[PDB]
Amino acid sequence: TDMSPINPELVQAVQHVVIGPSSLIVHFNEVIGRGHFGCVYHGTLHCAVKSLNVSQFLTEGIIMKDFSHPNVLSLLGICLPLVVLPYMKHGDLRNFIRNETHNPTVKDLIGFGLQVAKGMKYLASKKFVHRDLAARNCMLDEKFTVKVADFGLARDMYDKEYYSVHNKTGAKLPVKWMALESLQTQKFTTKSDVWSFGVLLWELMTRGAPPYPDVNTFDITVYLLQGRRLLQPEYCPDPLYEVMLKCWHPKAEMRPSFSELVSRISAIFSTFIGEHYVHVNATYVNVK
Ligand SMILES: O=C(Nc1cn2nc(Sc3nnc4ccccn34)ccc2n1)C1CC1
Ligand SMILES: [Cl-]
Repeated sequence: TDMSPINPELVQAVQHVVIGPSSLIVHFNEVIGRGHFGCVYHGTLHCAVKSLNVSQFLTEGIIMKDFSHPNVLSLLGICLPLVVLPYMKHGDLRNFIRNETHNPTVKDLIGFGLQVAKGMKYLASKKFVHRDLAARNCMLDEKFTVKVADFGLARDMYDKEYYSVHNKTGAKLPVKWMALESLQTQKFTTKSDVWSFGVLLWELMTRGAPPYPDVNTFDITVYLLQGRRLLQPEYCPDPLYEVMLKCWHPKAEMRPSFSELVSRISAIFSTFIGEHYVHVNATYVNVK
């Protein structure tokens, strides 16, 4: 790639994941939101219930139930195809930071970024590559705990705006979040998740501005290969921007591990005291 600029076994195994039919009330009248592979509804077990369009559904549930971490969205269970997830009071992280009625500080936003890094450190330790890390795909609960979501049976295209169709393969991909090598090969790794995490940090510090306005296709590759990266946000401290630049290192192997990112971001986080309010950039308001 160009990196220089130019079944009894499965049935017994799924017992601890399955929820009984009469121990789950799905409120189909109350719609939370729409995805490409299923609609999400309110439910009582209080939870979020995604109704999808069989062995793979059961298998995917077992793998997902094993992932347990405070910064990763847990699976409460499955039902037969219903995916029972914990309800996130404050919705997705992007809409939360964009909301004009919220008054985040620099500390708050770096804190959210640290939480995501902890979630990804856990997932990477399980050899799980996310492939679509972005603020829209993380969620926020009633204690403002950030949960990396949009994986396993919860995987979807929740905002169709930010997925572009590759002209040869037809795969709808989040090109603005993708590593330079993934744009060229459509292969994903933990090191490409790190690139995406860098873009997510940029989203946090811009309070949810779209990365690279008007560069929406795989021609982002040409743009990047001119020798470009996302600019430093006005309220992004210098050390955090240095971290973003490390996340976007041309060589995948030279990018920091999520372990390293948790370390570095924890240090930067600890220097702030909640005195710097982050305001939205006038040139990004209403921009898609
Ligand atoms: O909408 C609200 N709460 C809410 C919505 N969901 N949606 C899901 S489904 C799902 N899984 N991963 C993602 C990633 C991004 C979007 C959806 N995702 C799971 C829990 C949940 N809680 C509150 C009213 C603001
Ligand atoms: Cl602050």
